[PDB]
Amino acid sequence: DQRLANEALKRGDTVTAQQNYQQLAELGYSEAQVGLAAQARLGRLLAAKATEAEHHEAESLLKKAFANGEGNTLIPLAMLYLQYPHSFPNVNAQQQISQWQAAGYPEAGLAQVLLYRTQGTYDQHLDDVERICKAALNTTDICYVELATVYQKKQQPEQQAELLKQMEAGVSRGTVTAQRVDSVARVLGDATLGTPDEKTAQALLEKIAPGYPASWVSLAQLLYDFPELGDVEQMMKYLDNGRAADQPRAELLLGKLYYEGKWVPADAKAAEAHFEKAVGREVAADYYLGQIYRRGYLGKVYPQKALDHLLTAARNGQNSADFAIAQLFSQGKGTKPDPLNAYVFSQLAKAQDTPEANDLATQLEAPLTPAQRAEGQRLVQQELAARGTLLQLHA
Ligand SMILES: [Cl-]
Repeated sequence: DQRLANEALKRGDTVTAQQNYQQLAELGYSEAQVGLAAQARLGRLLAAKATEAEHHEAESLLKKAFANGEGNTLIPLAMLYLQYPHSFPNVNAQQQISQWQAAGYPEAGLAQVLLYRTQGTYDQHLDDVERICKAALNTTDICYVELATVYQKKQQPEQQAELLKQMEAGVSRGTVTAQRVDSVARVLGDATLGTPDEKTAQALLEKIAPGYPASWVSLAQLLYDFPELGDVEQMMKYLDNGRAADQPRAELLLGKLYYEGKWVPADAKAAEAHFEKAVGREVAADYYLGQIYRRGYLGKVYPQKALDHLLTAARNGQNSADFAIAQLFSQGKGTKPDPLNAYVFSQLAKAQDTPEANDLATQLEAPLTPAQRAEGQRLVQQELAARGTLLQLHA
């Protein structure tokens, strides 16, 4: 039935677009850089708002303002196509972006880079990235992050030192902010990108933390990932600096420490205490509080709390909560099993697109009859709809 399958696809663009935003933000991209900043204002508001009517109203509103020399319309349009392709059968984003590059539009290369990042082909075009970004570097500060990424994957130490000096030189001249430097540093401290320059990442971070406090968290997180160049003494210092600056993520990582007890003696109620303070400021809090209640870590197991907090996180964009809610309903260990919910949530976790999620979704659909599967699939979409359709503060 290509009727619903083509409905499930449009709702899959929706969860995938949210994840792409979160990953671009984590990486350092500003809202301007990801296309979130008359027909111009409107067509842009709509594209990043939405129903398939708004996606199409957005396209046209943008496509027009474009022809009429309205800057800040190309990135917004490219994101629309890249984030909801199943809403645009008429378009082939890559060709569209290839046209704009040929035309000479300044923001084309950036659009082209957002392309490799959204579709997942980055590693195949490190050369094209390098080229696009060397040319836009003095006009698009996010390119410092992309070149540092390239020089990390291409394992090119020399080019990185030149880049870093260009970046420092720009700090001196006032053309580079502390957030860029922080982002570049986190690139240098990414064991995933190849051969990390952790110490350089540290030198960079320490200079900027006093005035860009999110760096205390980056520093703490940098020790966690390279445990061998700082003591619990430091860790706890960077974290204190973080707590003092009012950085909710400081509470988050601190509670994670007492949760895995690999840096300090595993302590159950302390972590809950710490994660609790990030609740409402960091979606992961709800997720880490959900695990504790699922694994019964506080000596005992609390089913309804675990679901409650795990669902909240899943409904707020947490890419791992649905997977967990699946495990909660299947592994027993305190929680009575429920095959249907297990399925529905392992299917929702599939949308996050991970082998782990695939591997779990096939095991949990195995127990269902063809009717239950169609029922559960009915629930999957009902639930995705609700998320799309969607506060209170303490003190
Ligand atoms: Cl990457």
